[PDB]
Amino acid sequence: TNINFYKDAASSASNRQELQQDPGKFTDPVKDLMVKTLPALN
Amino acid sequence: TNINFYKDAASSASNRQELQQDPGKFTDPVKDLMVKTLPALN
Amino acid sequence: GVPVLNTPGSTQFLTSDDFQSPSAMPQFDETPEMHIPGEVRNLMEMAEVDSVVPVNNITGKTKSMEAYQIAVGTGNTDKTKPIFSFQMDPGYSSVLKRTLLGEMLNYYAHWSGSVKLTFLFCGSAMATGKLLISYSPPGASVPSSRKDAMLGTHIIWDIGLQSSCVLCVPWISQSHYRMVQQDPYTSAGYITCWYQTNIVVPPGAPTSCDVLCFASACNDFSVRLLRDTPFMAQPGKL
Amino acid sequence: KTKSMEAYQIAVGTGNTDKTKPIFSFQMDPGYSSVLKRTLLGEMLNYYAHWSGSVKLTFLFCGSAMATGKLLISYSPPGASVPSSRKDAMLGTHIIWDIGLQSSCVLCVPWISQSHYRMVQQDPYTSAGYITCWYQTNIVVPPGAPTSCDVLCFASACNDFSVRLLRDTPFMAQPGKL
Amino acid sequence: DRTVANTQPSGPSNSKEIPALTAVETGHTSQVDPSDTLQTRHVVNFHSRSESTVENFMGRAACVFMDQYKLNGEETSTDNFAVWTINVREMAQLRRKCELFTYMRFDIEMTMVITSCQDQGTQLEQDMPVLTHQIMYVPPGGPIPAKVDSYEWQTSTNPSVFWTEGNAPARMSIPFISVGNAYSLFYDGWSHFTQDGTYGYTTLNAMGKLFVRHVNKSSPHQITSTIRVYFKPKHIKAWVPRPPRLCPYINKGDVNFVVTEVTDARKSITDTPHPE
Amino acid sequence: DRTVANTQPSGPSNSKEIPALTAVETGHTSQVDPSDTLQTRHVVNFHSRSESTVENFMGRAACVFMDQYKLNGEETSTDNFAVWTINVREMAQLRRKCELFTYMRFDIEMTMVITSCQDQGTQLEQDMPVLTHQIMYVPPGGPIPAKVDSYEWQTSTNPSVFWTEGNAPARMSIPFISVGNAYSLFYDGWSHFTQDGTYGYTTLNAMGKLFVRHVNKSSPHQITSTIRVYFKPKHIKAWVPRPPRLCPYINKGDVNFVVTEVTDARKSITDTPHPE
Amino acid sequence: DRVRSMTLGNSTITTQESANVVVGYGEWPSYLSDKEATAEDQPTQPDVATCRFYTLESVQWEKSSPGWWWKFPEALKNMGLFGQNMHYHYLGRAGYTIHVQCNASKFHQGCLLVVCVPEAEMGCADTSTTFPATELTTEEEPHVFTSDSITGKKVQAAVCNAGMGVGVGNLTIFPHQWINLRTNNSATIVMPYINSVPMDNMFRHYNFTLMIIPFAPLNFNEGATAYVPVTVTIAPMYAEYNGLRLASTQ
Amino acid sequence: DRVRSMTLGNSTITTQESANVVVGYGEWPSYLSDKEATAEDQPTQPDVATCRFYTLESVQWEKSSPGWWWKFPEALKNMGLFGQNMHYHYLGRAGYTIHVQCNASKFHQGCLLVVCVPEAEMGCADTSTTFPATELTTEEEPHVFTSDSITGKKVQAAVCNAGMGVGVGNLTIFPHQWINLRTNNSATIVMPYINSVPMDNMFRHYNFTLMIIPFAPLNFNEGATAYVPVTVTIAPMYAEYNGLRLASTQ
Amino acid sequence: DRVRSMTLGNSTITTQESANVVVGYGEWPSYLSDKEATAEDQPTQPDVATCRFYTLESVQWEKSSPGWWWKFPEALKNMGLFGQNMHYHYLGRAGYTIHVQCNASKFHQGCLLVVCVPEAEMGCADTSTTFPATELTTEEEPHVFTSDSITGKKVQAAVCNAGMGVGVGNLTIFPHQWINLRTNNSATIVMPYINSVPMDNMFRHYNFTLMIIPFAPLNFNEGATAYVPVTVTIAPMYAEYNGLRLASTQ
Amino acid sequence: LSLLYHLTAVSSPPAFWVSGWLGPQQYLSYNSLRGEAEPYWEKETTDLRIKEKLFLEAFKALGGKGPYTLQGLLGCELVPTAKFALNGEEFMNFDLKQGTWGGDWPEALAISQRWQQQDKAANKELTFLLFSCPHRLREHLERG
Repeated sequence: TNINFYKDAASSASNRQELQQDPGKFTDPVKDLMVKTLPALN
Repeated sequence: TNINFYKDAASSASNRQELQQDPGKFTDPVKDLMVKTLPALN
Repeated sequence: GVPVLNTPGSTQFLTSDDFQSPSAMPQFDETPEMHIPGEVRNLMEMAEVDSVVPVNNITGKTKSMEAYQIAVGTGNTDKTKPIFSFQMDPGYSSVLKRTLLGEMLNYYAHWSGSVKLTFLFCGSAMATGKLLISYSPPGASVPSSRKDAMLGTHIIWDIGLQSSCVLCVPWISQSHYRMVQQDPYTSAGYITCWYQTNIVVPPGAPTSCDVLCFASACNDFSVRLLRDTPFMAQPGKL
Repeated sequence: KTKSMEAYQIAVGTGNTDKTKPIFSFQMDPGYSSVLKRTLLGEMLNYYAHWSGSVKLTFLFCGSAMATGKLLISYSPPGASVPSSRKDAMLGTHIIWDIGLQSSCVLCVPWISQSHYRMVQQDPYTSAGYITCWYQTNIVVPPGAPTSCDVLCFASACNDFSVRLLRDTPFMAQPGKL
Repeated sequence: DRTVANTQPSGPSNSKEIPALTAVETGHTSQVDPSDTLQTRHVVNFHSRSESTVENFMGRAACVFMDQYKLNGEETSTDNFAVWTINVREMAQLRRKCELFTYMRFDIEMTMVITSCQDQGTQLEQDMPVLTHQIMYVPPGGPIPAKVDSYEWQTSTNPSVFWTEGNAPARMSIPFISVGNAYSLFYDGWSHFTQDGTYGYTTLNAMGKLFVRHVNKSSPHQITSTIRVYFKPKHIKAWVPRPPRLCPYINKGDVNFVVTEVTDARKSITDTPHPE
Repeated sequence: DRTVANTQPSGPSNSKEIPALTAVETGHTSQVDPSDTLQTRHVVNFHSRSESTVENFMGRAACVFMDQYKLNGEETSTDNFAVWTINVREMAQLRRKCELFTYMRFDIEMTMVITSCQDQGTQLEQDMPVLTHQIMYVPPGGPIPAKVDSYEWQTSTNPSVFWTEGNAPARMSIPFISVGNAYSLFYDGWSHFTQDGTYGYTTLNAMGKLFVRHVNKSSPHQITSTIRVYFKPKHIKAWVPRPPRLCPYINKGDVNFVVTEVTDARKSITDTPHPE
Repeated sequence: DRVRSMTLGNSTITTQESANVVVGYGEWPSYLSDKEATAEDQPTQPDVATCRFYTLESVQWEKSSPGWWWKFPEALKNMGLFGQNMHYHYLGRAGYTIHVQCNASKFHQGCLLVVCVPEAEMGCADTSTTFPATELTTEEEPHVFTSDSITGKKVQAAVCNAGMGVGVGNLTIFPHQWINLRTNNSATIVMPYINSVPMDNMFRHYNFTLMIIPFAPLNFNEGATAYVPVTVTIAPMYAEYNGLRLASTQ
Repeated sequence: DRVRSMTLGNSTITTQESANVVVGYGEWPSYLSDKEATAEDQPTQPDVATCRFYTLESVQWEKSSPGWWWKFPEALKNMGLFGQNMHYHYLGRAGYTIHVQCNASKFHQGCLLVVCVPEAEMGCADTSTTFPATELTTEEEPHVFTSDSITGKKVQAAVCNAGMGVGVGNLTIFPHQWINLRTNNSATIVMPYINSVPMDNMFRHYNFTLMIIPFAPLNFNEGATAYVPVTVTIAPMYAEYNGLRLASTQ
Repeated sequence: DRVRSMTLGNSTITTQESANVVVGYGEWPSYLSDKEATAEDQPTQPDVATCRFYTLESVQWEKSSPGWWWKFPEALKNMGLFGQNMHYHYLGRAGYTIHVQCNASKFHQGCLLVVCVPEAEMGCADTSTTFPATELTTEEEPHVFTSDSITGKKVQAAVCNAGMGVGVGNLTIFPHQWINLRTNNSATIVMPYINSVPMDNMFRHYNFTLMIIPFAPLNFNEGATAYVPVTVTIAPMYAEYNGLRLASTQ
Repeated sequence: LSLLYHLTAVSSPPAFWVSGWLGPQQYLSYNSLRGEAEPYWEKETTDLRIKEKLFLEAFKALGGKGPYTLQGLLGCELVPTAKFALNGEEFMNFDLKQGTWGGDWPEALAISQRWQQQDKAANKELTFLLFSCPHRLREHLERG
């Protein structure tokens, strides 16, 4: 499966196995860390 | 035969070679061991 | 690229092939597998389970609960006559078919291994008797007397505290595997039950008791050739 | 109220009228529930056939700073009817939101599904519960503050949330060539 | 491949050990071998049960969907595409095998043996190019085609396979598409929590629909193609086995049945089919 | 394949820690799990999100181009070849998936499921050999065919694939053909620097045209082939995700839309579809 | 051994002639594991409030009785805190120890297949239609099989088959314990939580059916006790409950 | 601190202006110890089914409102699994965290003594007789004090006194938290299980009364919210339950 | 924290009730890297001349206001040296810190989704045609959404949708900060340079739209300030500029 | 105008009858006993026979033995409109996107699944609503 039969990188398979995520980009985008337990404002 | 040509696990071959069985699940389901030689009840 | 020759057996949908295939949903996250109790990994594990045998195929008695009950009675009448008599082959014998062992075999074409017929007494606790159940290997006719029955393989069941004595029939097949279908060659023997002693019952106990036969499979039991079951015979679209 | 900005605003008011009546009431399934669909979580689920994981419903108060109250938002697991009183709501899973400096208390609904994954489509089996909001205490406002305030619900997903089976979204239903 | 257990050597026994005398009332099938109740010989048995596993028993691919979808003119209707709410129940041959077990976790190979035959007619002179067939699996809840030329055939996210007639049948390994951890071949519960609604397996294991069509827009004369979807359940993790179905199947949504005899009737309890 | 985070065990809490009480005004989605706001049990969750990645979400191949190009006689016209300015927008199914993200860097598998059907006519007696189809991707700015037999079909440098009907659909992995470092699924700017001209994605990500034709010169009777180009975006590096499109698409050049309701209307704010 | 004692919760079951306890498929009941869990609602685990033998209504074993079937998670509705938690929780997992007590004298003949069949999807008497819930689930009384074929918009309770269109005598593949009045005065089947999903609604989903099918009809000579009951007690050990919400109107 | 969060059971209480949490007499609630136990019935301990904030009916703070009192173990009858276990168990021990939420704007004047008085034995309006249970325990509505002396066969709800014939302003010896609309939008009193016996019937015995007595009547100028409610939520943490039996007809 | 100070360039923004600063997708703005660069024109980097908060025209939040949208690189044309460098440079990269100040008293109700949507390609009121640039880009005044559907050769400013044919309430996927007058007197969204190409023309390309959409309409009782403005200040930190040439006639 | 077939059927009766209204005027009066679309007509008769079979299977789908007066308002407004009512109360609607009936009512899901069991019945409904109803509406408007 990992073997690539074509020299072109665009010819490789879909990177289905690659599970990466950074929800902090969109779900925690604030500059200052907002802890769930701590009050968010003041 | 064992070689998998697709990254997906659902794409693999049928596990025909895998011969496993636990007949004690259905043929010997009693909580207390019942020996064939010994009387089953009392 | 690499020179490849299309060998015979190409562009074909063999039903019994283990070829790989591209998935419809790549990198699909399957639901995590929980330990569900009852993991059946071999169909013979299901066959190995004692399963009540509809021994009494008599018309009307079938499609009912009288099919499984072998009527064993307290009397002098027909006590030199078989309590029951059928063929040992779970595949095509009307008695041993349509049960866990029989329907398990019907999904295959060749079967092997010893069959355990567990005979459970269903009567009064005061009832006591002896039933001689015999598996006769093929080569002769079905046993017609208990004398002809004890010659072959037989078990004498003393009705009592256990009351579930099992005739574990042996593997006396000429070939390694018998035929599930009705084949005169490599066929099995015959199971016939007789009254070793009459089941004596007290006046308060019922005279006519019952026996339930349980077809199961041993650790030696196996099947070889898969096939579609003839039982279903689907008429059309559902 | 839909096809507008009144669709998102939950009108929470200062009054004695219908304060034993739900502030809002819908079904928890983001897939086929008309309320929780057509949003990031709902439209994300609509692109799949099986979904799982806890849904966080963040309730943001949009009113005067002087306004103060308590709203009890309850997720009721399936098996019974939709909550019709706050007494029936507090029996299930509920969160009491004290309107104040935070004013964005979130009902992070749990995963009480019988199966590992629920169905995105309208399936009576393995369906989710119901979200109903009630007035724990009436939102008391000063005379200078407006009586009728608003609430915005934010559907989001937790670290436990996942979907399993990809499918084409039923929302689009392309008529023809563009 | 572990073989069957060899029949251990045995001799005459008058001991107090009662192998035959047991109690099946306990729910335990007696584990006695022929040696236990009979005097037998030591035979090294090599009868492997490899083909008798649920993996191999379900490995045989059996047809599950038979429908006739048509190519004809421009009067597009519902007969130009074959619709199937993917369910094993449709065809009884594999339905009985699957209904031999309550729960089965498996990846399912879906092979589409499309057979295109021109419909008998007054005029069959047409010489159509090789027909291409699209087999799309619509995820449960996803949009489904309304016509043979609808937008839903543009498979942006729905899995699909385009197969040209004359090649190997299109085989697609569908993964474990279930909300739960198994497929409930039997579901004794109901669809809704109020003990109402749909009853049976149909409520759970709601596999998404499968739509089959001719990628070719039209045909001078009508040609009917039989999709003949065959299922090969592999990677079987079957749980809770069930007896093979006795009564013939009547409906693909329920196990509703017309009462059938337990087994083939025989003349008498002492009737043995034997040579004279 | 990293699974979801397991729900940590929790108990009754009267602390000054307010997990539920947060501020979504800050633009931060609350990171609370069910344990944070409720008393829950320790369950080891194995619900993998592998199929929920942009690589897998876009991995599903969906149709992007539907056109009917024809083979007939010697009166060559514009109907003998299918022209497509390669754009995801054409078909809404994949257009919505791509317009779920502002920028996506990916290699795009282009699968041509050609379906040739003879056009219904008085005379269909023809017996044409197996039709061969040429699918050429003209680079942006390169010469494009004017007729089905023009010089541009002589692909000296333009990529092209010749596919014979009945084989596997022609799958060609087009690389990242973009002047920029990503594909702008949305382009809020204009075509020209004077804030005029064409508006939308069409100005940038100017993928070169795709021309499909029958390599066979002519056919005794007209045969219409549906090209049905399906796109499989792989090697996805999507940036700036966007909400899935709400209003139905009207044009493939702009996001111009007829206003649609935010969501399905319901009787009342307290209306819950529930069993009685 | 014949004598046995099971102490689950407040209730205690004592037997003197019971056969060996059957554990459903050899897996002892246990709480849903975190690795096997799908919900993060912190399920409540009443060790004795819900995990106790609830005695169902006694059913008389008649000479013409075809059999009976109880849908266990459902039968226990409105019967103690197990039923209360069924009403108040969307999800539910439990391993049920079913002790069926059918006591009879030494002069009574008969044997019952007391088989716990997981997801025993029953058939309808009229195959085209589907029976209502009042025909499957116990409604003030256990549902009783029929000796021959029956019609109408009811469950196909023909004891001829297992009720699912399958051979009744083949039901022993599922965990079972025969009540042979010669040997067994009771049957003990310990079924673990058996379902595809980690947890399911206990009203929406019927986890299994306790089918008590007399294969040999109860035959007793005159003077013996005609009223031979078949009591059913079931202890839902490890009765986990997720998705706490308002009580269902069941 | 003003802001606070209490996560007991399924329910969660968030406050922004609440004062410091009061623990009743400084002892945090806990399960009955074996050394301190008197019953050997293996009590059930629902950690979240019963230990959760049950929101009682909102009570409007009026300008002429004298006050109110709830009998806590009793008020929570037929309200969730805590009330169900009250019905189904003879004995019961629980430590109640009472969060009374009385939100008001910065232009509202008033202060409430929200005092949890253990065994607040109330007096009768006619001293010779004794009031019925419908006068002490909440009956579809909390019981309301009276500004002056009252007569009849009812509870002496004269807010002049504490209700036990004692000074109301001296009630602060018992655990309390004043709801001053200037400072407190809510009061949090964590009363442990406070009783002479290790466990007592939750219907027969009223463990305590939550007396909410406005010492300064709610005064607000016109235009401000007239309906200023006083909601009562109570979480019975460590709700132990012995003597499981049939449900009481309460 | 509520209080905050941002000192970018000459201008300084002080807030007392602002919520937490949002960084667009978690990436702080920075100059185009040499590895990420495509042009070799040695771009000029005015650290304070262009990277400063430009205050846009104040917009009154009305009770019937549907919303507004600014195209940021474009809105800042002819407004300081940032606009001058936009005119004089073909390429341009900048990370914009948008502080939207909407101050209101404690008696004002409402909340604004102040969302920065990169490449928010708007739809046209007449779908067949395409709107002119005078309808998208701010022209002496910010462009205002419409409560219902509108027609004509203009931008489809129906506030019913997000303006791109998408759900407006789903816009929070893009970096955003809600101006809730209860909590937020201002919103701070720090968007990095978000584009497919390393650099693009700031007039030809609109990098993003600042959509300020009141989800709850501003409701205030009489006597309170009717004119509640929504000022927009934007600081293009790291305002790189390649392709220096003659000034564009914009 | 708005075409609306008022489908109606009774489990225990005129077992099934349709009232097609092209606008406020009624133009079609189909009956189960006649089996024909009594006021092109052959196709509408076949479609309404399919609808009659679907209604009979829906009657079989309901577990209750009580009377069930199923109704529906199938048609397109020139937009398809599908609203099914059980016992005079709306219980399910046909989702065109998912292309299947459903609703909060349990009987809604029972009837939807039962009709889904029928071969291509959901797509027959899709063709009837999205294509056949507007086609008949336009044809009748041009004709009348």
